[PDB]
Amino acid sequence: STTANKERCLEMVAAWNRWDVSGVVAHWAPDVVHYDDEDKPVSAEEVVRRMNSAVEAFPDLRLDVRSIVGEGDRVMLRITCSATHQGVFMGIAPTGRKVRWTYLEELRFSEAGKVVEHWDVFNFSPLFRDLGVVPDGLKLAAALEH
Amino acid sequence: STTANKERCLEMVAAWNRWDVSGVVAHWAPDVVHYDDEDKPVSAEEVVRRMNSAVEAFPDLRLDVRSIVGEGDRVMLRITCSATHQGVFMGIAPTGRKVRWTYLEELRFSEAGKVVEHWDVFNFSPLFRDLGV
Repeated sequence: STTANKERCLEMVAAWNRWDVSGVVAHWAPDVVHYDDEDKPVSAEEVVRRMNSAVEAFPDLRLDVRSIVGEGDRVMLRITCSATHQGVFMGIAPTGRKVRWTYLEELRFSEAGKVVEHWDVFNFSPLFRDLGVVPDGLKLAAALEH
Repeated sequence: STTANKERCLEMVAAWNRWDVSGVVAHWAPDVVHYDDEDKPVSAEEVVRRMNSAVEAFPDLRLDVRSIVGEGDRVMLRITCSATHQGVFMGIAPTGRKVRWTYLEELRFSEAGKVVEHWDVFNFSPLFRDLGV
């Protein structure tokens, strides 16, 4: 149901919060499709690579569910992210800075309750309010997205 | 009444697409609260100022609802905006380029179908990086 679907989404966020990427991936159908913010398919390979890099880059990554609504087979979330940049992120040498952004997710679920479709949207206001529009903000924003 | 809230959200997007900011505001309750990223209230006037600038700077602005979900008194929508950058926007001189950005609106409605709370309210507003300057 919708209720189970929402709880599944909280479980994936719980897995992110322990820095456990395969705990997240365990919720995907094996034929899951991942999309851009603009509905273009992104390879599973690249999605996982980005997730791994985030875990290595951000030892204290925290995902704060700010809102969550479900209907039928779909769920959407608004999540505030924060972290200290202490490991390499997508080739970017660690800066030591406190970084924040807003991360927006739409998931569609199969009757069996596995993710069949996933869309990522980012809002980077919090990143540039802080880091104040520096080269660092630009490079990090560009590496967090497809 | 989930159905009706969703329908109200579609009238608001149609109003944006008519470039009619007061058509959107008309859906607000007298005592609407607008929140920014940090849950800090913003004034109706600051919001309207910004919608007015967007409509002025991106005169061919078009919003496309990619999906919409309703639960209880809440609605979220995933919207893709496209426009050409024609006017100065928040001090950014125009490029004439086709520009594109996506955001998720998040609203709560009163029982009579009026917006009473709107979160991350400046999310419709493109950043300089979405404009490539």
